[PDB]
Amino acid sequence: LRPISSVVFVIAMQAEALPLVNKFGLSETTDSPLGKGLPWVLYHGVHKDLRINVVCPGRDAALGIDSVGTVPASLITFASIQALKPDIIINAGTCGGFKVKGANIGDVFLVSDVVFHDRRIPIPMFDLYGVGLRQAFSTPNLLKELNLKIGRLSTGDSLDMSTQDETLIIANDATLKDMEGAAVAYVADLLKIPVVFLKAVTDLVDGDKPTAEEFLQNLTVVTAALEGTATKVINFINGRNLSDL
Amino acid sequence: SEILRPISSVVFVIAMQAEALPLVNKFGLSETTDSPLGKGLPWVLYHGVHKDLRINVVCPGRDAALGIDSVGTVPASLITFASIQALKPDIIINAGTCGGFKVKGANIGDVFLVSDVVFHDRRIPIPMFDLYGVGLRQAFSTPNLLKELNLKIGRLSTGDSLDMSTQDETLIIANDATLKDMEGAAVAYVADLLKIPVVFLKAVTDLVDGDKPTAEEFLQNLTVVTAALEGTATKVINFINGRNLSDL
Ligand SMILES: Nc1ncnc2c([C@@H]3O[C@H](CO)[C@@H](O)[C@H]3O)n[nH]c12
Ligand SMILES: Nc1ncnc2[nH]cnc12
Repeated sequence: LRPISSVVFVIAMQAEALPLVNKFGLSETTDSPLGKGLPWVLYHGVHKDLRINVVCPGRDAALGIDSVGTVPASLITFASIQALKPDIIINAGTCGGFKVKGANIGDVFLVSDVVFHDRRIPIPMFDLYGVGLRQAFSTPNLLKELNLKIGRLSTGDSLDMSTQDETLIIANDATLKDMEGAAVAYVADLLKIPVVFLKAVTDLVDGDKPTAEEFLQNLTVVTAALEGTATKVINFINGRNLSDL
Repeated sequence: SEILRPISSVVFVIAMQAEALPLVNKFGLSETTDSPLGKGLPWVLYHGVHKDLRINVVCPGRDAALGIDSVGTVPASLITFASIQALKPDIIINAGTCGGFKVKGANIGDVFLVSDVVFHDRRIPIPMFDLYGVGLRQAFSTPNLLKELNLKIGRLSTGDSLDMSTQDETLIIANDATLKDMEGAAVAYVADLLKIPVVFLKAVTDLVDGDKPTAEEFLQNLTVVTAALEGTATKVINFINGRNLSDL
């Protein structure tokens, strides 16, 4: 009955956030509400029955690059939920895709469920824990109306892929590969907040181009594709309750 | 405007509750009940006082789905972050059992004072992201503690897998680590962000490059090495009491 009134986006790279920030005329938060001295970046605004916040892990103090990976994504997810109390979290970002699973460069995917491929604990019941299978929040009307591809996401802290990473990714029949998604899901689960994922394919994992080269090659164009979908997602959510999608 | 004075509190971050209990029992710490780190969470906080020092012990506690300790970097980073913001420690101590390399001088039962920490499972083959993924961070300098306790020293390497792949081993060898665990580097990352001094006590329960233990060996090492960790942690607590950060 209660319509959604607050959405938080978790975005690992500032360059990925800006197109969205601009589209909705969000402004950069200036008062460090999640903690003094942190590198994190927050953008806030209202549109129109929705509060919108976009949080980023920010840059490494020493090295200057975006603080990608599961640990920072978990912290900002935790901190933003506790400060802002959103109705729903959306982790938006780029990812690798498998052509064999129907993924094409530029595709923006909704996520059915998520796993980790780099948390291997070979004791029964710890094994399941490491893999961390979690379902994204059910959004069938959004899926239908926006006509998005959907598949399983597999997460780990490496941009390349080890043999053992591949083994787990395949065993879990993942379509998509990223560096934050399963950890955002773990935190959303822990704090009982619906989570949805938008994952935009920059590189083909089963393809013939090197991962880092292809990722970097397509980042800009694919991020604009990600913006277009995230914009339609916000517009759809507005005025709806969680049951509506 | 700021005059420096003795440390007033410490928080221990301990991944597995069984590792924490002997320290809790030794100092008669009480398990808190007023949700100090947030309502509706499985995290456990123990609180007490030893002489002039306030002692907080934080554990990620049991996983809702499966009921096991919530091991690994993500939960460790969360409880570290939340306990710093709520509890305002002067210093954080990541204490726990870990794997070791006999080729690097480690033995079963040794409790190491970690010099510095890295990740072995954050591989990002792009300039400046590569270094970021490795995440090299120095532990807080504690020379007088080391003169007193004479713990072995070594680099710690962290990742979310309990086993070791060849890819894992390659980074661990490249980074010249003596110790292998599942939380330390992530604890250091959070400690760094919030500018809190961090120390690590890492007790070798298994030799990553040594012969497989027997059953009676496995269990014995688990009792005796956890007891060794408690004995060392107790000595650190008695040592830190009444000291400024600069005296250690
Ligand atoms: N093939 C791939 N593997 C893992 N992550 C990514 C990404 C995403 O882009 C960032 C790369 O550090 C990170 O946020 C990750 O989630 N794009 N392509 C990927
Ligand atoms: N061998 C090992 N590797 C990683 N984490 C551990 N924790 C305890 N023993 C370990």
